[PDB]
Amino acid sequence: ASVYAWNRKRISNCVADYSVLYNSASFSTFKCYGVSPTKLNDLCFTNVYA
Amino acid sequence: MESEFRVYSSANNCTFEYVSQPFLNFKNLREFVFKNIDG
Ligand SMILES: *[C@@H]1O[C@H](CO)[C@@H](O)[C@H](O)[C@H]1NC(C)=O
Repeated sequence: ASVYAWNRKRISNCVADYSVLYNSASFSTFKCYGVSPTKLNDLCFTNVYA
Repeated sequence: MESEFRVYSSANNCTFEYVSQPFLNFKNLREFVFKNIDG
């Protein structure tokens, strides 16, 4: 989507494997604010907004 | 043939969606208990 009309996808009731994203070489920025990437694959959240 | 759904008019802000396997002279007896404890 365009930045004025940015797409928001609500992610619920599944298993979120963040190590697949973190260990990818295809991403230039993976800057996490408020949490570290190593404990993302352990912690649990109510909803994920993408 | 089921061709009439008139239960709502709108759906604005969804927090949770869950699609599952179907639960289901009178021949069947269905007992259900619904509880709201700690969310
Ligand atoms: C809920 O819906 C209304 C109208 O559809 C919208 O204005 C409001 O921002 C929504 N709130 C949330 C938290 O999504």
